[PDB]
Amino acid sequence: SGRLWCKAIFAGYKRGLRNQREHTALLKIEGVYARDETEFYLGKRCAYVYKAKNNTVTPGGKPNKTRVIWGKVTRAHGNSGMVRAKFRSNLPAKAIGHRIRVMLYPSRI
Amino acid sequence: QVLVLDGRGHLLGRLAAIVAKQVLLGRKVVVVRCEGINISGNFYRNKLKYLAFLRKRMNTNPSRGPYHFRAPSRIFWRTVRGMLPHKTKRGQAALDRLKVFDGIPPPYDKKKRMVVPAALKVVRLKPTRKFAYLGRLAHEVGWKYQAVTATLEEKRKEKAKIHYRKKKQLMRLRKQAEKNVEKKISKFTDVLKTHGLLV
Amino acid sequence: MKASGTLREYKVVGRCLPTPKCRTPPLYRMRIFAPNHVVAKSRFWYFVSQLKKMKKSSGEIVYCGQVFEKSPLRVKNFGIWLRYDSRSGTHNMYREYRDLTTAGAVTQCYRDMGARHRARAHSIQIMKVEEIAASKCRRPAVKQFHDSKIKFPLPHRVLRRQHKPRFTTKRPNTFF
Amino acid sequence: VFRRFVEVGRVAYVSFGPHAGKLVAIVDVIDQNRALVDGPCTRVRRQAMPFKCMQLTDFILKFPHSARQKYVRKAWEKADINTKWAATRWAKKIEARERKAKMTDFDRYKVMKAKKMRNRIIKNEVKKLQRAALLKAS
Amino acid sequence: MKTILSNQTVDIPENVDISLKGRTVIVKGPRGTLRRDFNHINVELSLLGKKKKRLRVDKWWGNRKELATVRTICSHVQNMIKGVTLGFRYKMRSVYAHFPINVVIQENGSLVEIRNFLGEKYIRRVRMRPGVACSVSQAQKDELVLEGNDIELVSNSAALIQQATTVKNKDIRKFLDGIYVSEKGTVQQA
RNA sequence: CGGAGCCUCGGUUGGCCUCGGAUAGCCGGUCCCCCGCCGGGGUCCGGUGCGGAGAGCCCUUCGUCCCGGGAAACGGGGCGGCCGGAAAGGGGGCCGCCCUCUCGCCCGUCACGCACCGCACGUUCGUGGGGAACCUGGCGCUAAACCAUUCGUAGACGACC
RNA sequence: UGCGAGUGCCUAGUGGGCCACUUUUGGUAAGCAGAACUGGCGCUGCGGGAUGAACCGAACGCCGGGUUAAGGCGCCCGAU
Ligand SMILES: [Mg+2]
Ligand SMILES: [Mg+2]
Ligand SMILES: [Mg+2]
Ligand SMILES: [Mg+2]
Ligand SMILES: [Mg+2]
Ligand SMILES: [Mg+2]
Ligand SMILES: [Mg+2]
Ligand SMILES: [Mg+2]
Ligand SMILES: [Mg+2]
Repeated sequence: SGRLWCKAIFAGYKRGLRNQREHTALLKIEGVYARDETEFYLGKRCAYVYKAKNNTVTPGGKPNKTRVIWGKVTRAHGNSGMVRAKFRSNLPAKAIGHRIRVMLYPSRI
Repeated sequence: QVLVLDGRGHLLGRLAAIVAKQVLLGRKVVVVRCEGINISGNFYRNKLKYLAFLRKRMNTNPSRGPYHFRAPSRIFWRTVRGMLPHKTKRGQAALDRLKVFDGIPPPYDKKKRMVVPAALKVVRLKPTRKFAYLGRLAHEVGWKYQAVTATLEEKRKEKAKIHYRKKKQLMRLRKQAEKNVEKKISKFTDVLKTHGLLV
Repeated sequence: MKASGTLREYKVVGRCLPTPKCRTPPLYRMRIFAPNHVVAKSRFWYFVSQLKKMKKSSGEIVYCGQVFEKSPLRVKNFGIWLRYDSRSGTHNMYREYRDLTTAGAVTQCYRDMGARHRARAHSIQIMKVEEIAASKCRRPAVKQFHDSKIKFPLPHRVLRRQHKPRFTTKRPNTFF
Repeated sequence: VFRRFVEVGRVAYVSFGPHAGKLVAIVDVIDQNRALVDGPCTRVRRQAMPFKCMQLTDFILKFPHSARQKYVRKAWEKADINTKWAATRWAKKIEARERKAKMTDFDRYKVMKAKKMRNRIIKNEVKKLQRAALLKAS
Repeated sequence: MKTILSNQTVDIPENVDISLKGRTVIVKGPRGTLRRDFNHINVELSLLGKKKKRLRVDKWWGNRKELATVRTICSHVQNMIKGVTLGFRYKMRSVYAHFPINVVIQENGSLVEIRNFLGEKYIRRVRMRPGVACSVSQAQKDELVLEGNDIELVSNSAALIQQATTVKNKDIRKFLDGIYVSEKGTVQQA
């Protein structure tokens, strides 16, 4: 009846100063701001949910406008709770600073 | 979802540093009352700096050259613009989702204004160091609305004081209320206390 | 030498190799403050080469061991005689410090000299360090702590941890 | 005006670091920003601590500036600091925060269901008081 | 080096009283009352002794340049007390060689008209800072007398008129005309 | 002002409705006291690593069905009037209304529901913005601008009077 | 200590060089002219020095994961 995922922001790609690696995304999960605090989310899978023009099939429902790219948190990134993620398709650059769902169910509690 | 910041007592660049990254990350930031932003260093230094910036001008056609905005809100906005990548469309979107005001307009005078201690003068400056006020600097470099903003701000202050006194009377009534009805609510105060919600 | 981290006190002993001229040369010991025993032995060879007619190849280290302080829980005043190379000429200097350990006092001296004269641990040449009785100290910055009923408040407590509640709604308090 | 001073014998709460959340007693002052400290009755060895990791409390127990852990301890138990600290409101809200962080799913459900009715009763009787103010104004 | 403590006290005479509102000092005595704010100097002000005998200013952990400011506060408070219990009187002499300097006082002692200075014809106005009264002396040939409660305002106004009567583009070593502060004292000479 | 749908653009997945400020000091009451149009000051009482705490507060939604306790009764919900706003104007409070419920909230009793057979974009803001039409109704409205012509306070041509 | 060596034919291009640490001649000096040793650029991309032939690191088949060099970690811009 309510939300079941954590909110994250797609901050950018894994990059040096002048080189971009599009196969690894950077997520900023809201609330966590520490390396020792970001351990809980390792291995959790994440979704990028967007809407397009024409209908697509929907598992367990009728076709609608929504589509998803599925990925997974790989490991932490820096001292400020930034995490790295790998999506099965590299994220489009129009998703910078947009909401990414981090699910709970790949759980190890 | 809208982050409303108060500008009084902050340091210009050190606050713009926070705001720029926050806006790049998609938040809608509204910085309010920018005439109270402070800058480290004494006033004569700061106005010489701004006058050198004023002298910066395109020799062939000044109307094409750098634009020297005089309002304090516009000075802060241009600082954030310099910290953002404004030549790209992502930076332009960030600029669009940032908004800055002088004084406190009616859209936001009825909202709780936050504060950023990381960019706060009392925290980041030794007490013996001198500083300056952005409102005074803007007025002395050309701003034409220091007095009107002052009168509107004081009006807002009496209205806010009326509201605050009403709030205080209401909450004193509430505390009188709870110490009136503690006997009937005693079965819940203990279950709050045992989990640390009270006291 | 690089004054990495907290220094340590090392007793280093050494002597020339036995030659047909003399069956056994005299032993020489020295107090050396260094991050570890490798640099301690390096500094021993440096100093003993400076003083006597000895070299790494013609001598040998006999015992290199850390020296622990005999009272690490009582505060002491240390007087330090040293020698450093400025941009123009070299100078002898006497300094006062106040802490628990001799190695701590020496590393504090290194930090102080770097901060105040821009001298560097390779230019600084420590020669003497002695624990000084409280009545023989000469510098006011350490003598003013020789008050049995010492008393002072903490006037202006600057806020730290200013990024954990990054966007707070309270103006921080500085008086406690 | 200041009320809390750093002299020999004052006890102080340790906010961050290894020995965080424990009381200590100032034994001596080394320099401008470091003190020789020892908490004998609270599992803290005698050592040096910066003043910026300590925050003073309004308790003073009296002993000489170079006394041993034996005498610091005897002062501690005869001044029974361990009970006065728990009686103070400072430690009460410390343990309140600790309990609130300790809550689980079920007991936070209980808290929600309890404060729901508590707030209902308070709000109703406040409305009653407001209309009482209106009627006596009339 | 940082000095642990630097303190200094000032005694308070009995007829006058002092009240402290933070770092603002309010002093009330027979001649009136006056207030000074010290929120720019960052010290500790205590008002100790029952029947309010001593004011103690002290600073903790200060270096040279602002442990030098401790005695400045004591001197200001002493000048303040002296003003409120005795008042300040600045006696100024008008000196000239050939042209008599004409001084006329108006607005009840708050404005000074200077005429015929060095034989000029431009009439020089000076307006006296509030709470300071200028009077023409008696039993003296060319003297102004300045009456006030605050040494700051009295001396500032005296300097105003002194540097208003100034000689330009000539040898001031020989053109020794103008009005200069001859003596600085009190109203009630106790 | 008063219905079903269609196409297109997307983002989002509970709200915080506000003192002013100081920082070598603050906050909250009280008024015994003093002034002013309830406000300011004085005394006193309490908090201050802030608990009248943004480390915070509010709302918290599986639904229905019987009966009991607690809480409510002055309450819930739905029509006429009074005020509340200008810096970029308040879907708020109050007074009556014809009506209806002992239902809403907390503990219990009672059973019931597509129990879709381990599996993903689920759960909103949202009658969202925009564009076309099908529409049943009511209240109303039947304008200008430009060209052509004329003018010369204007003018290369446009423009302008 | 390390390593498989010896040997014969035919042979293209080249025969304008330039730079840097230490040595060094002329010259007041030069992004000047002339030498010695070693390494580079020319013939060479890549990380850092904002920008750059020769500077610091490191030399290159097409890729996934991990870790580093020099240089860095307020925002632009990855990292206190
Ligand atoms: Mg002349
Ligand atoms: Mg949706
Ligand atoms: Mg050459
Ligand atoms: Mg070539
Ligand atoms: Mg080659
Ligand atoms: Mg190369
Ligand atoms: Mg450069
Ligand atoms: Mg790789
Ligand atoms: Mg950089």
